[PDB]
Amino acid sequence: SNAEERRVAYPVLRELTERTGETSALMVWNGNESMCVEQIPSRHQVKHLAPLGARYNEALSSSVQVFLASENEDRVRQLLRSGSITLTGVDEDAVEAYLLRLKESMERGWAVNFGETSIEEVGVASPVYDHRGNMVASVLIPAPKFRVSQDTLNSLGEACAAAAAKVTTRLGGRAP
Repeated sequence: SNAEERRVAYPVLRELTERTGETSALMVWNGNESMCVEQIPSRHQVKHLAPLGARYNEALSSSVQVFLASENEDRVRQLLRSGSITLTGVDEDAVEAYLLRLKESMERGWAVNFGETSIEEVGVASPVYDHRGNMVASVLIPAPKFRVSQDTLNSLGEACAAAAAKVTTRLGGRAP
């Protein structure tokens, strides 16, 4: 599964982890979950973040935000109100804020989870595209909150977006 993506991403994730000192992961979307299919561990991990096969269905999960940006709005609505993707106190305006948060991530180039699914974990993620412009994967940098400030976070995000752009380029892909 996801063979070319995995192959092209591996050297880029290895490079990303040597530059950030943090875990790098390639995520794929199955429609209601983000799944880790390839990862390089932090040179100093405490808790093992984004281990292979890990599945994420919290709305505020960076990886999950990136993929939901590729869905139709109404599909995002259905996933939240069904409980397939979990979010604290969903209502019209929480959903609307979340949808705007999705668009902002596309324009920033990365989504952000700043201790928002778990008080001791942070994350940034960026989309990977194929040659037809389909979003096919995303790159995730998870890290422990204690060592990552908002500033470090912004720097990880840029790194994440740069790495995702390298994978896209190497797939013959082009962004939106």
